[PDB]
Amino acid sequence: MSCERQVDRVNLKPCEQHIMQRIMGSDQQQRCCDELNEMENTQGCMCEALQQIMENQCDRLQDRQMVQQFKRELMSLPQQCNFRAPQRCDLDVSGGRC
Amino acid sequence: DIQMTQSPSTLSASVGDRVTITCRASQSIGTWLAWHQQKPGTAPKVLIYKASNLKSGVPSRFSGSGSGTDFTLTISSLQPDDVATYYCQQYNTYSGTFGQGTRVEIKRTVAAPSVFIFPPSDEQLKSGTASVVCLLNNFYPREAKVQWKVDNALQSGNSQESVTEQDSKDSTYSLSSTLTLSKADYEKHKVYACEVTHQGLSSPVTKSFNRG
Amino acid sequence: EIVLTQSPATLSLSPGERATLSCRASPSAGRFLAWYQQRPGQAPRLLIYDASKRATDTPARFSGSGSGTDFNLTIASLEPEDFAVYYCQHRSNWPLTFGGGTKVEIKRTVAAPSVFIFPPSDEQLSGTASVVCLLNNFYPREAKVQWKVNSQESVTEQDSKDSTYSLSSTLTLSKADYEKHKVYACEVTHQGLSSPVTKSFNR
Amino acid sequence: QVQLVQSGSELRKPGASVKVSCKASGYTFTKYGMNWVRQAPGQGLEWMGWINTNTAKPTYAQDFTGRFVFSLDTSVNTAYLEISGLKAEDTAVYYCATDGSEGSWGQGTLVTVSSASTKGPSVFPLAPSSKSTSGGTAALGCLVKDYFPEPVTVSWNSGALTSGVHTFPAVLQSSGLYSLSSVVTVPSSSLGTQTYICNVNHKPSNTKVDKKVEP
Amino acid sequence: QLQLQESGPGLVKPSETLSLTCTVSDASIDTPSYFWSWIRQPPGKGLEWIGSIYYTGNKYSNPSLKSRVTMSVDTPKRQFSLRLSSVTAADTAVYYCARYVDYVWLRAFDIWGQGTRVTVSSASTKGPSVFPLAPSSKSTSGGTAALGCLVKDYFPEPVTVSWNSGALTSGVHTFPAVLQSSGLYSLSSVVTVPSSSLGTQTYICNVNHKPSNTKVDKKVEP
Repeated sequence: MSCERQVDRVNLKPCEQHIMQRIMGSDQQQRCCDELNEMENTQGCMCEALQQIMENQCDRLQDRQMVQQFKRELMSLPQQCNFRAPQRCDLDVSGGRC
Repeated sequence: DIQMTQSPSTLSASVGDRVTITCRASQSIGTWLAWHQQKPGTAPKVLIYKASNLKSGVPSRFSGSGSGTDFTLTISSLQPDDVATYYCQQYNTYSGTFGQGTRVEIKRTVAAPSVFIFPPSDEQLKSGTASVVCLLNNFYPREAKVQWKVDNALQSGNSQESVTEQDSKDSTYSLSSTLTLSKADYEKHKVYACEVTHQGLSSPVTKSFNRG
Repeated sequence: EIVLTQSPATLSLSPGERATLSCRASPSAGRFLAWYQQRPGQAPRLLIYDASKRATDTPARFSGSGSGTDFNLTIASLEPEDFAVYYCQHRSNWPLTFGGGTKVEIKRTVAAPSVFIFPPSDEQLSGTASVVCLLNNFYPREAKVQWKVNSQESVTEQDSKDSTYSLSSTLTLSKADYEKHKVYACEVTHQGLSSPVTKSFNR
Repeated sequence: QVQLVQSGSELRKPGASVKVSCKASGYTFTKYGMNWVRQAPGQGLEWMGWINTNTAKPTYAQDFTGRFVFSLDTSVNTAYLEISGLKAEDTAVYYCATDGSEGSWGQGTLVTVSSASTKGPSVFPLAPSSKSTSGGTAALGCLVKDYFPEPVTVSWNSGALTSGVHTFPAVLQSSGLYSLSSVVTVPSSSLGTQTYICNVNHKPSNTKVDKKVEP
Repeated sequence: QLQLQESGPGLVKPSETLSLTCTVSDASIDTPSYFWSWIRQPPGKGLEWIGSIYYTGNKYSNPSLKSRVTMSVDTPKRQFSLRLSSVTAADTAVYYCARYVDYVWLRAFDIWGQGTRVTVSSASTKGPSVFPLAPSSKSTSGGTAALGCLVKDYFPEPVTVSWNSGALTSGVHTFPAVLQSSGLYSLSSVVTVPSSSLGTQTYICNVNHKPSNTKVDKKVEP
């Protein structure tokens, strides 16, 4: 399927809630990777998923300091699931136009 | 580099009118825009954040909308105390630059100036300087002319002007012109006159005093 | 929230034997359980994390296993460096809790205690005399110190790379009671010795 | 209640340095970054950059690189702006600001750069004319002359008289000193019976002058 | 290759607040998925987690200690701190600082600090007195001779003893401290050496008592 369609299939709320808990100071982290596992391919279409996690939470990001902290968590999320981090995630541009 | 083009640089409108200020970005900034209000002499106040969210304490007639590149700030019913300069501002990751600003003034009925002339004080004359002050009070529009005449001689370069901000209630302007002369020059002549030309006066009004 | 009931202190085990460690979580801890190694006087060292996933710089003899509620830590080939207290740790839920700790001991040859004696050395100058007996590298922790010329204080060293404990017996006397007798005997009944050993000094 | 309180006005000579403080309260200081905005007299707002209040890493717009340094002290909830090699064109009001729903503006800090020194004003009365409109309004005022630097504050009757008061912007005289006038329109019949006093305050020189204005 | 070093007083009076600071040597405070944590271990007991804190202030603490636990993070200074209020005798423990890693495949403390011993007490700090223990005492029987030093009348714990400035580390036995009836600790550190070595090598014991900041070196002679 197209990258936009694969992301729409899975429920990214555990991923968004896991990142937001760390930013703002049952197992969301396991469920996030469990929901990210229900994809045709993780090495690919992962950047669109990572961007969509930030897109669904932009209204709760107040300034660029919060956005920068959110980006750091997103780029570390693949390592949290024992995945491979993609090498072309353009989160900076997408985080400034949401 | 993202450019912030605020469309109305200056804007005049009547009380109770709908006023729209537009900010247009060279490329998408996606809801990362704020609207600020600054009155002269005072710090700016935030009106809108996230391009549509009213800040606390802001009157409900203020409104923001838009996303991407096009944003508008709307005043549903312009009030006399809305006279200020309005700025859009992106606050995305890359930049925080402001727009060029929109100066808002109130269009009201024509009011003739009230003219007063003040002779130099005795205390100042002891210092060797004479200051003659002409006051124009509560006139509209802003355009006014003040001519200094000493013994019916036009003065050039001897005066400095100063205009007050538009009144937050009366929507009017006030002007003060100070004619500065040395003490020796002051007592060489006896008639000091202030001729004032304004749209609200059918004929120019001259205020004068006899001293010096 | 989650209680971590560990197995009791594992008995002394000879090198080359099989040592198993049990940890139980009353609510299921899932995959998130870790094992720590702590030698005496040392910070705990991470040994195993998750399930059967050994950490870096961890010898192959160490392995982990277990489902959510039951966990096992096994040392296949016991070595004298394995003497440590082992703790199980979980982070299934945010309240983090540790296990009670299972201290393992190493059974080695019965060995024999080397004995030395130290007289007081110019600390009576505030006059107190401390006489010390050094028992070096004996295996069986049971040992007797008899101070024949009763207030002796005794401190014992823990296990080692030779797995033999060391005992120090300090005899504190005052200077007036230090000059009472010229002979200060130190007799140890080791039960791993052929016969009791006596070490003495004069004056 | 989010509040950003900045340090007071400063007067500096060319080539010197200034350090503006901005103290934050009513919110978690490390939650949002701190912005810095400069406003030259009569001009718009220029964004200078921001500082990450969590990592202390500053980011500068190009026009404010080199001589402008952002710093902070989290234990006191204060952000600092330090400008070195001051020039006359650096004379402006400097604001600290935060973004978002809790975003706010500092009251601003006026940094004046000049070779001239502080000088208190002289106050002269603008006495009302004897030929005043009986039954109508009459005008009186005071002239606050030859002071530096800015600002000068003028109140009437210890602030009790505010209606009809106009205080004009200061004008920079060719002598290098500022001078403004403050006027108020009062009932003609009130003169003589009522005493009008102008309260002139020049904080930079710490001079308070009260001048009675009578015909 | 990061390292954690904890600092703070070793003596806390019973009514006061214990404060400790750990310094990260990698600028990894800002790094995601790392929770900077504290773990304590009373003597004669096991480990007890007391809390963990994120660089954003997102924190979790032991439920039985949360009311008295305060934590903070100073990202630019590479430091995080623990404040423990209303200390009791039960708060006497060795306090460790560790880095908790939050992965789905790793939820553990990968690196620990050296550990600071904190004892709560109303008594004042007192440094140690060091006395030698003569080797053989004029009688050599075997081929190996033993010598040591007695570290007496110090408070509070701990005391570190090294021999020959750490050059001599084999055969060294430093026995656990014992508490005397006077309220002051004491221990003995001994080391066995070949008997042919006496008179050619000098044995100096190095005693460090960080609570009193006292350093004393005593040489032992036949």
